[PDB]
Amino acid sequence: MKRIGVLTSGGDSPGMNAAIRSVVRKAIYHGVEVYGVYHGYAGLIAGNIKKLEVGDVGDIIHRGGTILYTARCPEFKTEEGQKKGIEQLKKHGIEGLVVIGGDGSYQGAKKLTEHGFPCVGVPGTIDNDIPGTDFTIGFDTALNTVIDAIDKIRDTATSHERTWVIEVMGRHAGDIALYSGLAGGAETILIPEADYDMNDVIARLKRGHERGKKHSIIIVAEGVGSGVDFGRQIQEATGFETRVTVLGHVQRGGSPTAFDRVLASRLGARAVELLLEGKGGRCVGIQNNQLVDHDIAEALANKHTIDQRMYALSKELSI
Amino acid sequence: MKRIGVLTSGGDSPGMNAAIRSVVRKAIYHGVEVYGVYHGYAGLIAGNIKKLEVGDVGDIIHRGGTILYTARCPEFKTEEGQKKGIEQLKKHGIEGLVVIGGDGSYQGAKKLTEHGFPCVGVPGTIDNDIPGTDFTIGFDTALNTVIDAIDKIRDTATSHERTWVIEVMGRHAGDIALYSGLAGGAETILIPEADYDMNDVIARLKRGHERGKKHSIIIVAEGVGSGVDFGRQIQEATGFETRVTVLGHVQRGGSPTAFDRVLASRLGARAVELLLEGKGGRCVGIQNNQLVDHDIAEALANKHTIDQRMYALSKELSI
Amino acid sequence: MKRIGVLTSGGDSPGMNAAIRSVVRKAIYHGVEVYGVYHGYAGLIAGNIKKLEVGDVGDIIHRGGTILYTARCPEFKTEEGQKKGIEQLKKHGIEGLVVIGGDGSYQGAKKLTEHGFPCVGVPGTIDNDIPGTDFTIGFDTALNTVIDAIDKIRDTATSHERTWVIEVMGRHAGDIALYSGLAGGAETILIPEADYDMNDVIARLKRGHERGKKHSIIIVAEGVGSGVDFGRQIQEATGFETRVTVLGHVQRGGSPTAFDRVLASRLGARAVELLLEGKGGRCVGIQNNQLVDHDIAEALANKHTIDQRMYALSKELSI
Amino acid sequence: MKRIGVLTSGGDSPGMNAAIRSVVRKAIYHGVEVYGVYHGYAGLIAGNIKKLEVGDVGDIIHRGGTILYTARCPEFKTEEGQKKGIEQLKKHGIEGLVVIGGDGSYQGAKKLTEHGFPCVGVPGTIDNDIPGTDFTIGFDTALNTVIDAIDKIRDTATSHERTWVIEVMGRHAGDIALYSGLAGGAETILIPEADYDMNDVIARLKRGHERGKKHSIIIVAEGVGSGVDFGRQIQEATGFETRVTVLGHVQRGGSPTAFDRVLASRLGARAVELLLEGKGGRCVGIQNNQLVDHDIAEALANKHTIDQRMYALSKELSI
Ligand SMILES: O=P(O)(O)OC[C@H]1O[C@](O)(CO)[C@@H](O)[C@@H]1O
Ligand SMILES: O=P(O)(O)OC[C@H]1O[C@](O)(CO)[C@@H](O)[C@@H]1O
Ligand SMILES: O=P(O)(O)OC[C@H]1O[C@](O)(CO)[C@@H](O)[C@@H]1O
Ligand SMILES: O=P(O)(O)OC[C@H]1O[C@](O)(CO)[C@@H](O)[C@@H]1O
Repeated sequence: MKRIGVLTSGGDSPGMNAAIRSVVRKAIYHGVEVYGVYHGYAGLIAGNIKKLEVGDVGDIIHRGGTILYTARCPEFKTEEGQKKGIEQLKKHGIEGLVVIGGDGSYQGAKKLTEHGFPCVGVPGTIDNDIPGTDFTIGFDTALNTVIDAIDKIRDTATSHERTWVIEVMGRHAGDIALYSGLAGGAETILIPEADYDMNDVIARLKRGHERGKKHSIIIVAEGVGSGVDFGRQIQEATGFETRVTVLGHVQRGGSPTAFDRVLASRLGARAVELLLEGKGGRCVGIQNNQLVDHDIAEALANKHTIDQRMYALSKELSI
Repeated sequence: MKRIGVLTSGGDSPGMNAAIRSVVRKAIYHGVEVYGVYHGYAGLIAGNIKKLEVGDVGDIIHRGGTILYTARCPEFKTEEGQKKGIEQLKKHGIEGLVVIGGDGSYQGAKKLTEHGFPCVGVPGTIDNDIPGTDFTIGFDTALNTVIDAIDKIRDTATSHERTWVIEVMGRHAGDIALYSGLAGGAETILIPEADYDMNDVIARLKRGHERGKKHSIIIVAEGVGSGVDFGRQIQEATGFETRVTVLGHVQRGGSPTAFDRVLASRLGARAVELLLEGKGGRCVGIQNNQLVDHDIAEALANKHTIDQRMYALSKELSI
Repeated sequence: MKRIGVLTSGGDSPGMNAAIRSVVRKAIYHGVEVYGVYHGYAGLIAGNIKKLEVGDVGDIIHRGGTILYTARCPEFKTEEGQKKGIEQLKKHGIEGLVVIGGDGSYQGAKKLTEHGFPCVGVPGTIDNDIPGTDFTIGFDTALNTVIDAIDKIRDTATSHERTWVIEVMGRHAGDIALYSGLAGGAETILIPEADYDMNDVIARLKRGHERGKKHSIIIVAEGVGSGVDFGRQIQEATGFETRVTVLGHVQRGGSPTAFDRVLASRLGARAVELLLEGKGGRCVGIQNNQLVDHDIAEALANKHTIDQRMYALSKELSI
Repeated sequence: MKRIGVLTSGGDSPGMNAAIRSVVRKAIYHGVEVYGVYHGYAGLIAGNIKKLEVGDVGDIIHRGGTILYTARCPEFKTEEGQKKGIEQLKKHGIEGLVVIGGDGSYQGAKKLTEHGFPCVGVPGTIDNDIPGTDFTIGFDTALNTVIDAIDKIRDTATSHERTWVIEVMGRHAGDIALYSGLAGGAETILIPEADYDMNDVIARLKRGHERGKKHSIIIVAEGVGSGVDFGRQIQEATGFETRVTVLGHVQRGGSPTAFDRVLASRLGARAVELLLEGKGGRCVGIQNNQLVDHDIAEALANKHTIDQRMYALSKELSI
């Protein structure tokens, strides 16, 4: 290919920029031009495409968000829509396209491909739940943002011997919850992937109470409910003072950590490769510490599961 | 003196441990024994006191919160209950008490003195609302956890061209906001110290939209309502995709920044200084960049304010 | 005043931006086109002056360094160059100027006022060695970067019961060293503004090591010597395991801390007000929590000096 | 088994405590009571033991260093010492043992075993230079600590157009330097695992300084020489002012990132499981995101290497 493109759709996440720079340079290294697609798919259809000069991506490897922006486009859900984009692409000479974002980005990746247009997806989401990859760009950066709050909230959670409930993110996934909570010495972690009996969860609270430790920290994935509620439920069931904190989009910003800047660069570059190599309709990820690339279709077919043994661990490591 | 105790009442802030250490150290440097009145005034009644050794308050200078704990206590706001207070101090041979906390702690220091117990107060609250001190221990730290969150949020707020409403603490004061907002370059800071107007805001909030900047950050001093409400408000009035984030208690925990460590050590050291110099019914606080002494009563009679000129600058600079 | 300029000369410092931002924004608020001279006075000669828009300075309030770039240039010390300087100044129609940077620039700020051209200076530097202000842009940020490192070191030093000697910057000034350790928890702070007897330093580390603390953090202001040397002299006299760590320009960068961003804003805005209020040859700064402004003359006549009362403190809380 | 011991030998790293934590909790949860051996093998020999109460490992899962302490100890390399230890252990009813640390401690791990003693390894070191694992407790934290420093240096390096050299640790391994550079975006990384023509290097820099790449950052693993040398050496041949910073031991301290807490917890209790699951003379680790365990012997017999692909990747993403 002579020139390819890059766009980021879905919720932004820390590291996408790394991935952007990776893609841009790695491409520029093989003497390929990279055009930037602004405002995710929406801009694709709108025809928002500016040539990305090597100058543009240097100096942002350490930045949160996406210099390319990312919107939500409904039009890009219909033939007539995808087509109007597949043309705007050709309009500028573009021959392939790199997509960085959530699983919704893949839907387009696939369709766009089913129309005879080379598209690879790079997993970029703090939720850590795109299939075909153990981690996603932004996960370590969110997990670290969270455990960092769990640490600050633990200082004061101890000071007033209060019981705490942090509300994380990762929608229908318990990853930012599990990994995080474990990482924080969370007395209990509530995630989708596994069942929890709110009664027992309140029994141990009373138990671990007698044991001397009056401050407890409950980590709840927003996927299984709402901290706010769980808060009141615990305060009334027990009697222990209680506060509730919903971190928020803070789990979406900030400069990315080591692991995410690397992963972003390795995957981002591993995408430019699959295109120039002819392959299309592929998604790049990392499994068992190894760069893998799958079929967006057979890839989405799978489910997102967590390591139950970890949820288990976190249970035995807090009594 | 011979023996002097220390306690932390009210909401814990970053820098108390620092101030504690500075007391436990400054006093020992004068052969004065100290004591920990644990769990705020709750212990001063319960008799939860202990001896503090220089090896105890050492290595805790960087820790958020208070080792001595804190908790509310109504029995003390009375008299019949505060009588067991002076006694739990007598029986132990304590002569002077160093109080660290909010405007509410000062009370248990204004009454104890008017009872024959030298008491000194040390501003330890993130709100920055204590009278008789430009800055209270914890402020700069909290004030920093806030801007460190504004920075992650502007990330995801810039990538999605969204409008934001940040809910910052500080109860009835607008310091944690006016400052952070200004620091984090917000487009609008709403504090109880100044009359705003959603009509004037939504007017400027829009001009900036069409002008060029499609994302805005709105810091709201939790003392003017809720963010959620302004969120849903900004939303309905503009159609603008909006989100709200309530940082919350994270602003209370964390490792104190440099400025609180230095202040918590200077104030806990100027406080102990008085419990020796004799006068024991005062409270310390850095005023005009100088350590000053104040009559717990002649100071608490004052009202905390903000630098209008500073708020007026947030107006000019942000537009 | 209808079109002022803004350049930065000297070592960059986390904050210079919050200020450039503040300068421009403020200026525009008053209808005064703002141009930026790149690479300090050096560029002023070259005529490296470009117009600045409110957009240019949008989203840099939280970045370190100076987007305006900085650089040395002896030229501007010889009036032959100063002559070439006023040239580029009126060549582009620049009436007034705002110098951000170390004191090495102040000199050039005064001179320009003599050639009949406005010139206000903004104290920007991590050393905190500019007369006329208690704090300079970059101090608190740098002052922080350090303590973050002492916290880190303290861990590795503790587990290995080792004696350490960190080396902070600040030229001939001791500020960075002083506030660092004090908040850092150092046992010794060697600064230029105070005398020390290495014999005493050993006498302490050798007495403390005999007691409970089997590790210490010796902060050494780069201005008095080199940590690599005291680290040698110390591991010789005491025979204690020792390591020396020299914090580099990691102190020169980072993202301005709360206190810093604000100060920069305040000092930068007030910088524009002066130029317009017809003043000149002055220089803003903060003294006694008040926004002051002196003449670049009567100021430099004064001399920067740490607060001994704090050093003696740094010594007392140690023992 | 009813009683086991845990010890930290070798250079401390962030996460060791978190790892201690699980080895203590996982034990308690299984009835086994765990005795903590302070000061590594040196402490074993001296008989420094103490029962680890469940409340001891409480609130340390976010701390650096090792609550246990570490030291180097030749006496254990001799036959006289290994016998002194087998004796001290069997004196306090110790049946198995937990050893966390570098490849050094692994030795004694394998020793104690031959002398009939169940010991399990746990990769603890920021070097990531230990065999039988893709990662070691500390790598990640040191990895960010490095990239955070590179982000600051990039600021001043940029403001002044300075070519920079950063000397990172890792003894003989190039892991820290590889990932750091790759993730900090170093224009050139130098390591022990791959040759480098210090000529080509210069050549590239000489080409960038012309292509607006007026500033670069070189990462030198310490096991490839001193950055101070390469520093002056680059300045000499090119002429661009250069600066060198040796992060020193700030790479060893500070609180551990999310990952390291997850890995340590996972590994610790995984070691504990082996002591009970009747194993021994083995070492746990994480290869290909799988908690596998190996024999301390055949494992140490193996060698450590880096991923050439990354280095190559690091050379393309930089020009
Ligand atoms: O406000 P938004 O943009 O819809 O994002 C909320 C959701 O998106 C994410 O931020 C990313 O998927 C999730 O963590 C969360 O459930
Ligand atoms: O949950 P609590 O105990 O009311 O504490 C939160 C409140 O207290 C403070 O932390 C201190 O006054 C405020 O900032 C805040 O409004
Ligand atoms: O980065 P340079 O140009 O070598 O200068 C180092 C000196 O400049 C400063 O960064 C600022 O004065 C000092 O801290 C230090 O002594
Ligand atoms: O001065 P020390 O404590 O021996 O440490 C230097 C070596 O130890 C480590 O800190 C840990 O192995 C390495 O980074 C380095 O090679």
